[PDB]
Amino acid sequence: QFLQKFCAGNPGNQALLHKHLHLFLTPGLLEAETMQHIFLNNYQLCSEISEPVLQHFVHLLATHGRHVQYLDFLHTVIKAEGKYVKKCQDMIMTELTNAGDDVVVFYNDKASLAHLLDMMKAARDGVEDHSPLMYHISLVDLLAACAEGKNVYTEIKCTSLLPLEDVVSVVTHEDCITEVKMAYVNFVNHCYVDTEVEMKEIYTSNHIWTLFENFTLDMARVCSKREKRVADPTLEKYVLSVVLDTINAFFSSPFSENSTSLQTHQTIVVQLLQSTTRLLECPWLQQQHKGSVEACIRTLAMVAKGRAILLPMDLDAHISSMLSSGASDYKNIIEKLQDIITALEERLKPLVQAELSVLVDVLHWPELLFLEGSEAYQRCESGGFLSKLIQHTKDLMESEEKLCIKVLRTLQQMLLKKTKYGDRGNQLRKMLLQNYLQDWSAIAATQCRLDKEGATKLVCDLITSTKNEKIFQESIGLAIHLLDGGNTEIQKSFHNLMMSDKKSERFFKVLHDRMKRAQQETKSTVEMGTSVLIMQPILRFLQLLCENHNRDLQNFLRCQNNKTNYNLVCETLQFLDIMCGSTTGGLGLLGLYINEDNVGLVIQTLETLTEYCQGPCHENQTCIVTHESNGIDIITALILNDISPLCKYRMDLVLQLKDNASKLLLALMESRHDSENAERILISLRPQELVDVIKKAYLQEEERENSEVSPREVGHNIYILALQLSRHNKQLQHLLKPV
Amino acid sequence: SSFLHIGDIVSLYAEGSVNGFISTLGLVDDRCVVEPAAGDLDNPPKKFRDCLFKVCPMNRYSAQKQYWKAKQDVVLLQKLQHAAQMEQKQNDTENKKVHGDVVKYGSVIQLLHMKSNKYLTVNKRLPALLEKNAMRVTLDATGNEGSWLFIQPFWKLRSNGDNVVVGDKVILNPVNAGQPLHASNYELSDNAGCKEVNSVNCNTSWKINLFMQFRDHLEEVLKGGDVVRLFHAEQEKFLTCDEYKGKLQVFLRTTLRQSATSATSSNALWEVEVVHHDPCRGGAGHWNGLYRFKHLATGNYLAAEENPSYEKIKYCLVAVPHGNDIASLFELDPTTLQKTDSFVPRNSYVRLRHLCTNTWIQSTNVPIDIEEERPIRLMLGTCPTKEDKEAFAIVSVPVSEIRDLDFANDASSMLASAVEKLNEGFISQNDRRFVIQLLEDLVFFVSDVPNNGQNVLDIMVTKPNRERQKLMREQNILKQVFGILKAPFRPLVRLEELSDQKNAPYQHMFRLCYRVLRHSQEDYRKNQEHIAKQFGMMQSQIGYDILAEDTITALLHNNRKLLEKHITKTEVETFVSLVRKNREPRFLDYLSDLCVSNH
Amino acid sequence: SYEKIKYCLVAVPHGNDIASLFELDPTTLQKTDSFVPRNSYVRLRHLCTNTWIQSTNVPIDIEEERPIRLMLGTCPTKEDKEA
Ligand SMILES: O=P(O)(O)O[C@@H]1[C@H](O)[C@H](O)[C@@H](OP(=O)(O)O)[C@H](OP(=O)(O)O)[C@H]1O
Repeated sequence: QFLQKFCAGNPGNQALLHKHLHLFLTPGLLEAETMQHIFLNNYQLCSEISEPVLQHFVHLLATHGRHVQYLDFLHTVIKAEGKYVKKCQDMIMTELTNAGDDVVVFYNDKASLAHLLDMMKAARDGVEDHSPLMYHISLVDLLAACAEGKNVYTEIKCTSLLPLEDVVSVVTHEDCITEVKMAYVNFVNHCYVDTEVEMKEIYTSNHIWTLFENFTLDMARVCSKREKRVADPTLEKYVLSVVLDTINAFFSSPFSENSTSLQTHQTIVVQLLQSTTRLLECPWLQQQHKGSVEACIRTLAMVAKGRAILLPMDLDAHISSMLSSGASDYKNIIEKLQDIITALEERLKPLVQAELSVLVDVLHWPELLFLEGSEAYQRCESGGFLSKLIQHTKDLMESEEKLCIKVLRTLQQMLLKKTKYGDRGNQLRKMLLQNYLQDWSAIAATQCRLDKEGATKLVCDLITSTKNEKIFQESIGLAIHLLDGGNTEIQKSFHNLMMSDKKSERFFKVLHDRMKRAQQETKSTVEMGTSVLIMQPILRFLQLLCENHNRDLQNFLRCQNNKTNYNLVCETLQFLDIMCGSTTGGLGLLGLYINEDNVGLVIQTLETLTEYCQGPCHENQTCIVTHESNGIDIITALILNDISPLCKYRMDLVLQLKDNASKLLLALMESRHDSENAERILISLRPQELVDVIKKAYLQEEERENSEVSPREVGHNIYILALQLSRHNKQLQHLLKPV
Repeated sequence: SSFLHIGDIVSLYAEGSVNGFISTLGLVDDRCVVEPAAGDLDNPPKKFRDCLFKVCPMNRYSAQKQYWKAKQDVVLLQKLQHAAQMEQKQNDTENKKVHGDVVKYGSVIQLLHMKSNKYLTVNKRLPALLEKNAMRVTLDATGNEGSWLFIQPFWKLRSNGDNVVVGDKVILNPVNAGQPLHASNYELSDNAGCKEVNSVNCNTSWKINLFMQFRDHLEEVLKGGDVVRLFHAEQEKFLTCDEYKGKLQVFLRTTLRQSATSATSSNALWEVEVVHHDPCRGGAGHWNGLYRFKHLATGNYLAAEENPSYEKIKYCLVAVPHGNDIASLFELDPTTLQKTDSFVPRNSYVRLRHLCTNTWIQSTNVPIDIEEERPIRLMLGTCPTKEDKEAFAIVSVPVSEIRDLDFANDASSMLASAVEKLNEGFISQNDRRFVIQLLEDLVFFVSDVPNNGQNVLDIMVTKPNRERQKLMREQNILKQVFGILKAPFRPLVRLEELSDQKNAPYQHMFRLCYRVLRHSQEDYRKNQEHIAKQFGMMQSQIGYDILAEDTITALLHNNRKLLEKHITKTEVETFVSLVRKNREPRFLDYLSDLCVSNH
Repeated sequence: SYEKIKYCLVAVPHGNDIASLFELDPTTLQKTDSFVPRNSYVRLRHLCTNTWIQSTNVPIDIEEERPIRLMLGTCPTKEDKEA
């Protein structure tokens, strides 16, 4: 009990207790209660929860017995800080389905229904704190929460477990408790009215109307109890919260337009409308509940107007009038300390940068600290401290993730240009350096020295074998810094390692797996998911590898000599196609897929593709041109179809996109004399449109005022593309001839 | 042994809870059922044409799907249409290019039904009709993205990347659904003994049985299962089998038409079966091979039997219900000099010889139905000698005709069952609902208009389909429709009490029947005469709201002979009497139309 | 005891007798009858009896905790799932 109170409302204690989580991973009701409290109102822990915790809880429920503490823990896990966790819902549903019928029990048979009624009347006064009745209620709520997420299979399974007829039969019985009624209504709302299944049985069926008249009866009893001072809080919450939501969901859906066609349904709709009209009259309702009631009334009223329903004059006038009306000193010390803390932090912030920058400078030349002529000085002069740092970084990967990350970040700062921290920072840096120690060319020398140490091997080793995203990202960043400026020595070192090392297959596989996940996330977008952000560094690293016209590296990116080859070249093309929408994007709807956020990534993909082709390498050009994804059409559509939605507020991005696309197309056939490349592009392109866009670019001088890339320059590049194409198409040659 | 190839025609045999081939219900039904009692590997089902699936490569549907959603502004729709057509063309060329490639484990394939030309697909959103837990599996014409099916090993011997071998047990995992196909144990209420196929986690294994290879699928050679008709060049008559006196008899039908080749008949359609050691295997036919001929309309097998009276015909051709006996084996003898014993060319003259008896089939000028006016049935015999003046041309058949025959045969069988059930005395609500569904389907079939929700009773035909009308008459379905009219009024249902809402469902069924009769006859004399032969029953039922009067007026409006012969003073008395009882202007219009025929 | 296993695999001290002769049946389609490739799946059949070896789930050492020995038998029919 002390532990539960300690980690009550403060995530800091919850994380602190989670540090020793393995203590509580044992059978026991008290342990389960503590586990529930720890993961209560904590999105970070709920999202970070791993498979073993959920699997262990499911196992205990299946084997230990039928208990609610497990269900309680699962329910808090799914919902945290008002936002559902999709991964937790899917995992829980899968485990429940795989566990069997022991964990999931539903009373649907005639004997089971009689058994439900027998317990239901027994617990008429109230629900016991430990009984199978509330176990079923918790299970129903748990399934409803799982079905809330967007997963078609989960909703189908939930619908199968509890059919519509069963809900109607259980609820309609006079001997029914409010707790089960609210749970079943919530389950129906989360599964039937709101569902991705195309069956939509609820919207077209007579079963729901039974619930509607039961809801009308429940509201009638509630208001009568209010008049008689026999108000029951449970019933009030029932009608106010879930009944209103269920009514709103059905009658506000677009599939309910044809649902109400018969007279019986019309009368029932009238009964509901008048019932809520009576409810709003009473003053006991609160503002929070009034809004929900008003929303239901408004939804019902508009449905009435659309269907031209006939209502009694007395209540019809009242409803219309209501609708019109709605439309028309310890504190001093504590605060003082806070200001001092903020002031000190701001004042001392610049010096921290200088102090950290001393670390990299020390790592640059550790020799100075040791006395001249000693063994340590000789070892430090030729590698030594740095050499051991690279070698032992690989060993410590599993031992300490944070230490490796810090080492990589320090190494990246080593390979980065120095910056002026400030007057105070400069003075501190100078003082520290004197106490301790007594340019593109410089960057190139530093990169070569680190490569000699084994940085390239370390980066390859980190990338191929790593289960931590941060370490992989840091390794990619270090590689980009090492290759920055198109250094040939680093590029050759990567080539030698890839050929000699037998683990290059894993490197290509992980990149391939990472690439596909980005495409799937990009496809699912129809803000940015984690996969796409990590997409850009991989492309940048590949581009730097192919920098300075490296033919062999470009060939290895396309295909290698190993057993199973992954062609990284077309993955960028496929990703671009899906990002822009693929075929539909290039059919005139290009502007509906490119937003301000993703322009930069698209530019990087196009630039990377251009560097692949600008060998001049024929294999890459044919591979991209002849690829089955039809990425040429979208690439051409970029030049032809201007991105109007983006041009309204940002034209420079559009021009840069146009410029990069033109460069890529030029590289696609820059050094090709065969017409196959020209034929495919011409098929995707339209000669009449090409001359038109060229004319518009010539006349697009209006926006040249605030254009980093002149529209004239891209227009000329397109013309050169057209001229190169005229050699194989007679029609394009004819139009391109000026009068 | 051989490796599975793209384009091969194979049959999938589910091994697990239910052991049987996968087939599809006839008519328009898109459900797939596994029938354990139909047959096994040793004894394939009699109707093996439903169990054949062709393997096709992946076909992208992103452009097609975007079109369909947008349909379900004008310039945008046209642009989407152009892309979908381009996508369809890109798919078509890809299949041709990929044709002949080996199928490897872990690859995606599409299964296409030969009889229905529909892809087998899985819809994740919609659950199965019977088992709510599982997903829905159905046949789709165009095929959505669910058509893709990963072919995965079921044995630990095979591994990913290994070529698929014929006879290997494999698991078909849909790309999107992610749950392997499963032959459910839930018996279908509509058809007894038929199970259901749905996508759900299971241990079911599908065995790949080869029926025909891609190389042998050439359209220029005779192949097992082809629907062809045998034409007698000498007598210029088509081989046919029909019921004459309660027994089915084979003969040559005499045709009064100027062009004999144009006398196509639904009962003259035969199916060629190539007999091999493996019953499941089919393949192309060779000159030296053995063949079997099956009647599609009935399913009997052509054979020979002792002549009761012996004449020059020692053995007379007859149809036997079962073809497993050696008496149904036949050999093809070329008329011209062919190159060795290679594939039999399509549309080539051949002579049929009886292996068991070693005799050559001959045509005789002795009618079977001598005791009738203008006999049209000619007996076919066999003699030990060879007659070089006689052969049987193998005339091909269009795909439309075979599809129509299957529809007509299935509709006739159910209607016969419905007639028997009505004749018994009691019919359940479900059975009559199915009958009504079948009747409206037949009404659409005869009319041929697309089904878009328009009322079946109120429908017009700009150009009647002669082929379907002839099939309607020949398959005895019109006789079944007449039986449905006769048995109830004999009582299960009374005409005078039809107005009651209790009998409302029957009224609709009778209305549908007359619509079939009305749509069956249009600008065709033979159908009009056949229907008018039962004028007594229709005349007796006039007056009740069953649309009987409309059918009578339409039938007699364009036929002077029937109008003069049938309409005597009695019918005029009935019409005027009904006018007096109803005082309805409609009856006046019917009389006015009756007065003047053909303007 | 005969069960579906008519004949049981056992070890004989001397191999000169024909009872120890075995053929190898390839699982996949090999090129004619050339050399058996190394690391290939094969099925063992008894020449003297003309039967195919099958695996059974009946433990030999039933009278002990957690039996680990599984009997191997032969049947006239061929099981393509075993190699
Ligand atoms: O042009 P009409 O007056 O209709 O006459 C047609 C034809 O001349 C024959 O009477 C008959 O063919 P057969 O005698 O050869 O059968 C055919 O019926 P069919 O459709 O049953 O062949 C008729 O439709």
